[PDB]
Amino acid sequence: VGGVASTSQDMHTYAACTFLAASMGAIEACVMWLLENEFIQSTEEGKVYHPTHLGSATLSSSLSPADTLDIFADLQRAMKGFVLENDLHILYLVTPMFEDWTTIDWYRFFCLWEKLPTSMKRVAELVGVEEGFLARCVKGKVVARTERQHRQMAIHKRFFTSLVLLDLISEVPLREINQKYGCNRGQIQSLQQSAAVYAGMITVFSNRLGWHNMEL
Amino acid sequence: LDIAVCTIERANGLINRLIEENKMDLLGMVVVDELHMLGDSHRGYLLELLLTKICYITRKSASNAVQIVGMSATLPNLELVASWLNAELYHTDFRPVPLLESVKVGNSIYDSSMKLVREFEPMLQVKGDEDHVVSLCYETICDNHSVLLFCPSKKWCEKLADIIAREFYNLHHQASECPPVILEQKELLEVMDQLRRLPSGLDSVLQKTVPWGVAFHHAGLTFEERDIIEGAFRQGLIRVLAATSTLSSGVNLPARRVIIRTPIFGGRPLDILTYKQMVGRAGRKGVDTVGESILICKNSEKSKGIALLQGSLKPVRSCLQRGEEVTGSMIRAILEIIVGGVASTSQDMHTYAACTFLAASMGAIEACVMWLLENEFIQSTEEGKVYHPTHLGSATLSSSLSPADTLDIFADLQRAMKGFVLENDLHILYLVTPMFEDWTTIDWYRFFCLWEKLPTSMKRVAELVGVEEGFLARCVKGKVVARTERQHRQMAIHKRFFTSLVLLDLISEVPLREINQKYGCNRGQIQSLQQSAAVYAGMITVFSNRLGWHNMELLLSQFQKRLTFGIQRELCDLVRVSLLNAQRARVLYASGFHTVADLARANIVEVEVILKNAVPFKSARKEAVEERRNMRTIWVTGRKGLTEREAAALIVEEARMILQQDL
Amino acid sequence: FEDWTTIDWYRFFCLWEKLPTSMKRVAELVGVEEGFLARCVKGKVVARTERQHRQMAIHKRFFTSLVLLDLISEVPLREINQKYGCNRGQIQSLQQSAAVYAGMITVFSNRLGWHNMEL
Ligand SMILES: [K+]
Ligand SMILES: [Mg+2]
Repeated sequence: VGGVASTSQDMHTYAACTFLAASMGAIEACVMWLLENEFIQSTEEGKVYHPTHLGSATLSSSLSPADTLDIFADLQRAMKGFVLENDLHILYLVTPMFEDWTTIDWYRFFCLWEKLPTSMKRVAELVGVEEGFLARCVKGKVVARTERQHRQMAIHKRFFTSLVLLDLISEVPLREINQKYGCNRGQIQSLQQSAAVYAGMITVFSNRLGWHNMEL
Repeated sequence: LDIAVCTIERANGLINRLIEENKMDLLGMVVVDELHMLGDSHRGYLLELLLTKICYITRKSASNAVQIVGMSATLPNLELVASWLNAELYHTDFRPVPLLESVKVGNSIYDSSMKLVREFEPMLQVKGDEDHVVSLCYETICDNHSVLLFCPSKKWCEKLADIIAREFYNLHHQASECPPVILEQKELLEVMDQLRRLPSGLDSVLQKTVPWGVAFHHAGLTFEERDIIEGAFRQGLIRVLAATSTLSSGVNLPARRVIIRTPIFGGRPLDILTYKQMVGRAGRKGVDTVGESILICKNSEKSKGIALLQGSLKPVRSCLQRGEEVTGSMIRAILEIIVGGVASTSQDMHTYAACTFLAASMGAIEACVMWLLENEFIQSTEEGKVYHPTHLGSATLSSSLSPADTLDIFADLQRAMKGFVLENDLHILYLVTPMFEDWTTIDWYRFFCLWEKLPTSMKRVAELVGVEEGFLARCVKGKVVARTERQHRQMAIHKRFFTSLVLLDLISEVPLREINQKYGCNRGQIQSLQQSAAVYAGMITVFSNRLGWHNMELLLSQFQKRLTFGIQRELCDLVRVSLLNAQRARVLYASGFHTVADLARANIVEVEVILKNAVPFKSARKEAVEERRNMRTIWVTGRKGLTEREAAALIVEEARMILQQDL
Repeated sequence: FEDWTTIDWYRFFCLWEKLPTSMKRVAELVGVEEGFLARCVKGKVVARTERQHRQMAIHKRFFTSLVLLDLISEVPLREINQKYGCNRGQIQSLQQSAAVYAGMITVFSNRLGWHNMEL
């Protein structure tokens, strides 16, 4: 995408420069992966590889290609039905969930769930949050998550996090947020610096794809 | 400024601007043209609220204060208006050129008292309908004069302009060209070329007629085409102009002879005010000895024609009237004074009631106040009984929206924010698509055809709004409008979604000709629609800003400018230049000039060349003529004729002047 | 749970456009994205190595339900063959599979107390 390796000969030239080759195929497999997921193009001057819009967007956003796939689908999903009455749904799109920032108390979570206003419950449903799963978290500490489609866990963790970010930009004291959710001030501050960076990435990603309304 | 020129809607808002800022002291006087619109109009009622507000404010200070200069045609209750405004009165019947109102039945021409004033006999007979219409026009032209011919429908005007122009070709010579060789060969050519270099192009019928000093004029044409024809006729380039009732109320445009084709306009008998506006354009001050007016009739419509010649104008109504105890105009008038903060208590309300035009002719007010209370527009505090504005109140006033309309808008917006589509601009356009008046007669079968071909992203928006496919089918099969029931606002929804599609292509820079053929509406109706939606879009944006709806405001704030010029986001910067419209902005964008900054460093002769490329020609276009180096083929506003070179040089000069003011 | 035919995706996309609104609502409600149908015709990329790419089964399932719809609508076996591009052998094998599966889901709904769904 950067334009310093275009042809197929340049790829293996790069393979010589790696730390992996200093210790003394797979490269060709990665190129095909980029082809299968529309990240890169192949033209008929035999066999020259070029970047797509999805490619050029991913590079400028500093996003991982593995993560970009789920993000690209999720954004398209949000643009089909979007809630604008609060900032919660927007925050969800910029709420990072690639690492655990705290140990979430699920019973407390379910308690905040019932007390949650209707405008924010609509956002929860629109995302993937099922009340049945929250109950199955409190009753039994079954994480499961061995199955890949159990990215269902990340969703509830992500919605929990967006609530925290909502109070944070609502200028709620660090002490209230600690007592309300049950996380220390260290975990909160580490989270906001992570979400601030991620929010910039998703904004750039939306700008390079021409999604003006979403970028705005 | 010193003098601000406004329309009625815009003036009333500006007044409201002055109330919120207490800068009412800046205003020295108000001049009202066409004072007879105080009576009854779509917006004529705003003239009273405007004047009444001034009369209420000037009373609260009770040496010079605020002077009012009003003028109109002869009204029966004109003395009532002067007394209401505490104004001195003056009336006259003076007219520099005597008007000879007459009516023709067959060959005979009578005056208002049915006494014969001329037995008309056609100099050269031609075939057709011919109530001597062509012969009458010919007689006027031969005396080196001009004639206005008024016709009911837009289609008769074109048909008549065609017959007359066609016969003018045969008769002069006694048996789509260049204009004949006189002193004006250059200016007739300049007019057709100016028409050619327009977003509309050169009309097919005009290409035939204009070479022979003949043209038509109606609302079907764009505002730029009509500005050209009116100027051509006013200069004498066009000798015959077949127009509609649109021109009669339009700009000042006189002629020697005025002909009215029939007393039946739109299938109904002709209004008296319209008649006086048509026959009033007969007689050019300083040119003609007399002005002649001819109303062509049959024996059946003979009695109805005389009624117009002897008829007089109806008395001016208040437009604030009570069956119903409540009325729209009153609710709005009360909202402006309470929210604006010039009527707070209950005593002030009835003080205002004294200042109205309604009370000048010699309860309901209290009913309107309660209405504002019931719908959360206004507050009542326990210093007994003082009324205050709410957020919904203050928002409605700043948006210049009608309180009756604000209720449905407020609910609809809250509905959109619960589930909103962002992948296209259609859903946003729907929120700023105006539907308070019909802008065209929609062909439903065509609509259903575009419905099937409609992409999935836009069908989702249709469902999300209220558009049911069953109702579209029940429109094509049977022309049942129903709409007697109030919940049949269901009709407006499908009409509104149809309109938003048109606005979508419009800001997608789709040619006016494609949009006409695709939907089946003329370029006149489209242009009138976009200027309506541009204004409405600004209102909804302000309404969203005053309610704190930032996310919604953020999305809307880009469509007012785009609806105005009919452009995409990229051209928003170029169109700041006065001379740059949608087409010129695109070709300059596609040639490397994206911004004003890029346009100020620009070489003039290069801009000139790029402009030459945006023009529409009949042959698949786009002699060494060193005579066109001076042809003024570019039209402006308050215009001197501009050549393609001067226009290019003005654009670069203007671009430079703007860039410096930005730093 | 098994493939009953080799689906021609270009034909599928053609039936998609011609599909009435009542059945497009059902498609969206299930998981059928028009973008994925286009990415099937342009490139024969099955992917499906990733587990969340059960997305493939969904479009295959909706294609199959259309066939079953015409089948219980008493549409001739010959029309269905020409319309979708599958032989009469694959159709008949499919209906005997769906008849059995339909009974299972009915029993499953009855034992869970889901009366409205069972009905
Ligand atoms: K302009
Ligand atoms: Mg006047």
